[PDB]
Amino acid sequence: MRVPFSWLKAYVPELESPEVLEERLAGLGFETDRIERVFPIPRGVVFARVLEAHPIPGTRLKRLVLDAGRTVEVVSGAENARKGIGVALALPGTELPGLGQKVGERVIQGVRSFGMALSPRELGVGEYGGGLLEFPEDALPPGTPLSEAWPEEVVLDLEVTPNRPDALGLLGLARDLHALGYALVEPEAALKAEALPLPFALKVEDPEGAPHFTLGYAFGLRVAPSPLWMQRALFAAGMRPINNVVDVTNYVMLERAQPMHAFDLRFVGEGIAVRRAREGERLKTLDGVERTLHPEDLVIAGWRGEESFPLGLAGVMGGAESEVREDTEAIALEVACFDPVSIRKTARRHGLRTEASHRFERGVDPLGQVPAQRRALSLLQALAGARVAEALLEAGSPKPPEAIPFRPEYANRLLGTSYPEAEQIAILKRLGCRVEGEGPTYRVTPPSHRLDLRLEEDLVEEVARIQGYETIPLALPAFFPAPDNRGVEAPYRKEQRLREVLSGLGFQEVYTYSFMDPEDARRFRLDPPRLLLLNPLAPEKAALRTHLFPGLVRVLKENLDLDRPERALLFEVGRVFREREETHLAGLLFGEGVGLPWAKERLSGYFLLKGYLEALFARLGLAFRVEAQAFPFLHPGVSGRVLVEGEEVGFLGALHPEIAQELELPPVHLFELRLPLPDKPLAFQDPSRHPAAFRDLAVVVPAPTPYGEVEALVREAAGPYLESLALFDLYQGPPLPEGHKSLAFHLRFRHPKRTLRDEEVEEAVSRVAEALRAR
Amino acid sequence: GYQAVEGPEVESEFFNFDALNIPEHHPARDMWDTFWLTGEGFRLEGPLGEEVEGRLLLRTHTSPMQVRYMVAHTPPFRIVVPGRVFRFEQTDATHEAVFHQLEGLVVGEGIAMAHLKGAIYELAQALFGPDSKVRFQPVYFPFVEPGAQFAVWWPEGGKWLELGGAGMVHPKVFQAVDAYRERLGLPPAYRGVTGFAFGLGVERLAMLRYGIPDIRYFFGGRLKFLEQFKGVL
Amino acid sequence: VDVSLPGASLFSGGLHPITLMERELVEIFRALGYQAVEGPEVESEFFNFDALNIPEHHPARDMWDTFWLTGEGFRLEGPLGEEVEGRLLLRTHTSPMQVRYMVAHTPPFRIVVPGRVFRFEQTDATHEAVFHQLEGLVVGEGIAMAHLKGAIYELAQALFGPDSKVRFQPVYFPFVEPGAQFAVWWPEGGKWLELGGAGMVHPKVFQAVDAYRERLGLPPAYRGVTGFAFGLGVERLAMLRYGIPDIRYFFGGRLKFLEQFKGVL
Ligand SMILES: Nc1ncnc2c1ncn2[C@@H]1O[C@H](COP(=O)(O)OC[C@@H](N)Cc2ccccc2)[C@@H](O)[C@H]1O
Ligand SMILES: Nc1ncnc2c1ncn2[C@@H]1O[C@H](COP(=O)(O)OC[C@@H](N)Cc2ccccc2)[C@@H](O)[C@H]1O
Ligand SMILES: [Mg+2]
Repeated sequence: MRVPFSWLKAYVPELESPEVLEERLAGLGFETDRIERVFPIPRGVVFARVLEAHPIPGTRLKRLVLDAGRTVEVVSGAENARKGIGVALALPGTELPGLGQKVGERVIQGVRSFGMALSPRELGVGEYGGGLLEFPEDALPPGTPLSEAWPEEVVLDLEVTPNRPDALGLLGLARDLHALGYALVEPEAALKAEALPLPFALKVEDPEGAPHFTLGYAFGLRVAPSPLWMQRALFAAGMRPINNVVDVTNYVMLERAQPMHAFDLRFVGEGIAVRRAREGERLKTLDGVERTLHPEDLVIAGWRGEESFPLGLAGVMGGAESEVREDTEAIALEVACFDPVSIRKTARRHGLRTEASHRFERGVDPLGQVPAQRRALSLLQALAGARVAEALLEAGSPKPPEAIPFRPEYANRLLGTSYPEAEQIAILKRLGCRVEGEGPTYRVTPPSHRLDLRLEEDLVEEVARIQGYETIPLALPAFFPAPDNRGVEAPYRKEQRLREVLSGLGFQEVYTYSFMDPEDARRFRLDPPRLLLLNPLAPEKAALRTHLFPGLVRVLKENLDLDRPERALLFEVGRVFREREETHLAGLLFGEGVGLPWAKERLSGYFLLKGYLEALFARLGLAFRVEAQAFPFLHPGVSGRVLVEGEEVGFLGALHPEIAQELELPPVHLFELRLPLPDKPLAFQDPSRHPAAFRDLAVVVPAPTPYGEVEALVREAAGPYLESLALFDLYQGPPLPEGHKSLAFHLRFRHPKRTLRDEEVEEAVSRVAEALRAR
Repeated sequence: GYQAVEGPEVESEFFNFDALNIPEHHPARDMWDTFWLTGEGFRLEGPLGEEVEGRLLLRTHTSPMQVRYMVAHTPPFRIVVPGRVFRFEQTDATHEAVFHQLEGLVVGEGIAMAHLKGAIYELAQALFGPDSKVRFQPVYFPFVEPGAQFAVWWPEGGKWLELGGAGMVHPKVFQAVDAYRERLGLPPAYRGVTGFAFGLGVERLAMLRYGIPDIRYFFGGRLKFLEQFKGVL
Repeated sequence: VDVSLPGASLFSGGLHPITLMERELVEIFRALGYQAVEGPEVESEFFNFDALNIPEHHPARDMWDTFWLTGEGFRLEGPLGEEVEGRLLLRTHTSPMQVRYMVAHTPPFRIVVPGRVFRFEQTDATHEAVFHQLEGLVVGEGIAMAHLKGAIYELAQALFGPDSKVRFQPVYFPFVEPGAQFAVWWPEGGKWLELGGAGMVHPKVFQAVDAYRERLGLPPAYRGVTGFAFGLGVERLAMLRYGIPDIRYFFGGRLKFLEQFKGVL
């Protein structure tokens, strides 16, 4: 929201400077995004009045005869150019913002143009450029440099939060600076109205849409360009001056956050009817756009006999037809409070966001209408010399705000401050609140323009910001947390110790988007994503990852393409989405592997990834193992399910080659599990001092048999004193059955209280060999 | 004395917006550009392991956890909540669509703003300082009145850094909590207690701390970048 | 391929139980705003005994069976990196650090001090010559005993409980009046455990601190502030927690024992 320093200074005279202002506002809850200097006008540009405008035969240009002090001629192509207005004359020699080429005397078309009159774009005061600036013919003595009446200005780009809609009016902010102690100057709306009756009527057919609605009557209007200070102020605020009357509705809309529209009576007919639009009703809106209405759209219409026609779009924009122009002498003034949601709906329904729509959507003072009318009207009488009727057409009586209970002690208690009661009330009262009651709990009724003030806390936030957030001391609380909060951190911590262990084991951590390309559900042989986006960022991020590894693999690729890493080992922990949200952990290995760099050999591949895995659990104190399992995305044979201590979670294996190749990628090794991992609470156990019983043993079993069942059996029959069981070797083997293999098993035994008697050793050994292949 | 706890990335419109004083058709619902979801058979769990209903979405901020926690527990307490959040804006170098935030909530009888101020101050000191200080400006949030945005003094680089938002928990939020609690059969626990909460951008901070320039760098799984933080500790 | 086969024998590391217990105790106090700092194992008779209200020829000096040292060219550093004098020894408890810290810093503060201490007793299953303790000190204006009581209570809750509670009995220590020995309620095993000692820092200790500070040119900082300190046996606790039976087990570098705590976290 643009804030012209000098304009606001009109309501807050004792303002220090734009900088102190930015300061004061930041503290009140308004952040300045930018500050700017704006109306630089050379001595070259002066005020001139068009005495005559003669068009040049055979051309679309006019020769303008100007009174600039001494008479002078310029040639203009601008359409609004005509006798009877004041203009901005850039004399020859003037340097203008736009043209790096200096203004000069050019012979245009049989006529020598002494300089040129300017459009807002050219003078630099505005974006327009499609026509000359138009001034009251008598604004200044012909010749006086414009700068004299048009000084540069400073404009703050402010940020008005949705809770401060009253702030969309400069007067709204001025009421705050006032709360801080500044003097406040409310414009006095002087008005000389007449007793006469109003030449039209008002019918509010949809009161749900237009809760409060008023009409004013002004006639005997002399429509002309707005005085300079107003054109200045409006241009400064980012709006473009049209004519005194229109300009007034905009000025006031910016002053109080109350949009309003002046309708030429010529088009009203018998009266104004506020009603929903009839299906397929047409309206050529102000912007010159022809539009078709929807029946939900609240509209401002007129009627003649049995004719009902749309004049403008309620709260959003006025019709092109009824809009005020030079030839207007009487109008009806719309000043209302519309229903935000309808406006919102209607507004975004067509491609529109206007000064008015914006404010109506955010909220308008439910009782600002009538005072608003007195202001605009008074202004009208002054700038357009309007005759104003003393009566208004009013519709819908809105109810005032209620008293809010307020305890000064509570305020201090909540902020942790100690402001004296008196200081507090003084503040609320400065903000326009009524404070009744003797204490300790008071009856505080907020002004109606304050829609954000409903609860006692809203009231406290107030004493706070006015006194200043910086005035709240620093403290630290101390208390024994309620019991049920005791263990809380466990899970989080668990995950972190894990995350940490990995990076320490040698895994580079990675962060992957939680999105998924529905297409990969195919590319990677896996079921489809159970959750999809209604507003995907891209059709390639339209689903929610069901698996983590696809992403890792995908990362693998792009890395290869950017930098060429020989090997890579990494992991990632993230939330995948299936029936329920789940925390998964996957890791990917690739490359030559580990070993001597220079020295030839490497040791890598699947059994390397497993190596690490086993170590990791070894470190976590969890007993893990793998068993071959068929996995759609995993090359078989090299596929396997994972068994954390006693359980099935995730998988591990080599990436199925088919996919390996569908992607410019060589071989990759993976694994993906579900967290949290289960945990085995340690049961400490005394180790015995009596030396163990050592053994040499091998097993010959079919080439297909899985190491698993093997170890399993041997183990389950070893007996209760088997301290260790390892595998030092195996090979298929020439010296034995074509379809069987050999197994080097080192064995150890121990008895806690005493040493193991050989009687029990070569005895139990058999206990195994027996049911060993007895099976 | 704060404890770290986590929430779900896929939330219900109820916990993300409704619970916190955020309206459907008003300007508030319009500060967060949300990602709506669809799909069936997806089971969303409530604070107590119950199934909850509401249009599904991707948590827009971590605040929802303020509610899941308060429903499941009893004050007084201190929690902090790290979490990956999701927003629909266009990704530039200081803004992303997938980022993380850290939420903080302290509820108890007697809690005041000065405590929130103290809290934040201890954070600055801990990060930069003791030659560093804290900046609290009023701002608006539906779930906290008084609301505030806060900046920290970076003595080194010599500039103010806007870190996050905070405020005193809104009455309507406490109300919502108890109301849902009784709906679940639990007794009201937040009548007569006070509290403050805050939330900050983690990437915005990691960037300033570890000297990273492009926020987009985080989700760009490039090793050459990742490895640069190997020995950060 | 046979996937059920063993992978590449990769080394799986572990951490010593004392380190584990240390870490846990520390994380706990860290949450109450305490900071962990360490002292030297070789101390001066001054910091170990003199600084703390402990006399030379009286019954107090006689509660700790000390290890005296000899050797030259050994440089002992003071709180400020200055050389200090006194008969060398092996810190008998961690308390000396109470002093080195207070000399080097300004209140208010909260610290906790883990440390290997040394005593000359005979090694049994519940007593050793080389063990660790954890010292705690909180100094500030307004500090009272209820704070020391609260502190300890939060520790019990954090270790066992909330069905656990704290026991404070008066006891004597030269460096704290009021002195106290404290036990914790172990709801599980159902017995009281005597954990350590604590009390309100003795005036004479604050005195000593400032006196040495001025000797070093620093202004007095502990006039008019209060404080409590405590100290506990770590092995005594690790044993109860991780279910170990012989305290001698800790310094017995046996792997079969050490590895038993691999996944403690
Ligand atoms: N698109 C984006 N990319 C990265 N960081 C972003 C971001 N949008 C916001 N942030 C960071 O995330 C923080 C939180 O987002 P914002 O929408 O500002 O606050 C939202 C609340 N969760 C914070 C709060 C909690 C409790 C009480 C009051 C306020 C911001 O301070 C900002 O630093
Ligand atoms: N020989 C030994 N072996 C193992 N643990 C021992 C031990 N002698 C004592 N301890 C343990 O170490 C702890 C401290 O030893 P103790 O001599 O009792 O106290 C000595 C002080 N450092 C404790 C204290 C600090 C501050 C204020 C008051 C007291 C005892 O509680 C005990 O559990
Ligand atoms: Mg407010």
